[PDB]
Amino acid sequence: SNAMDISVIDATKVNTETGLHIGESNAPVKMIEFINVRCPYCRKWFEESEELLAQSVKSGKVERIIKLFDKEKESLQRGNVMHHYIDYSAPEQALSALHKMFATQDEWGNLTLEEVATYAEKNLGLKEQKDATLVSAVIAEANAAHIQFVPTIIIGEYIFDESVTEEELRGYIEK
Repeated sequence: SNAMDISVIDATKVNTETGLHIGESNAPVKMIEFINVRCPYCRKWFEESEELLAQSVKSGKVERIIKLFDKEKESLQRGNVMHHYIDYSAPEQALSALHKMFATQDEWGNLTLEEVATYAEKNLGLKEQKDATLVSAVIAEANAAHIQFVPTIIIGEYIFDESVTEEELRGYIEK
């Protein structure tokens, strides 16, 4: 859906500190991604951008800052559980985990919250490690920036979502 109001969102209120960092810390282009791993629109964003972002990260052009936004909507609460199995100490492994979570989204996305935890543990081999401060920091940051929906992707003043084309994404990265 057309939901964001890019005019209401305040891209000056987001930061490149909180969240999962993928790529070089000194990469010039900072890509901020508010996502929830149960969201199918976030799934679309992740799959359609996978190759371009992997190359951009590898080439040193882009650093991604992935902000796992725990959400209130009943369905997305399943994603919240998964967000707490992310190992922030091992970013490359965390990105791999996000990829597996998205690939299995329909399998765990419709389970009870307790069963999502069991799936993370038994089916994905993950360990619970909620960082309450980080979780709250992402919610507070989204609130400051008037970001209610996912995915919300921000590069500087440019605010977009899963509807972005790969040509448009290249355009935003290149300026």
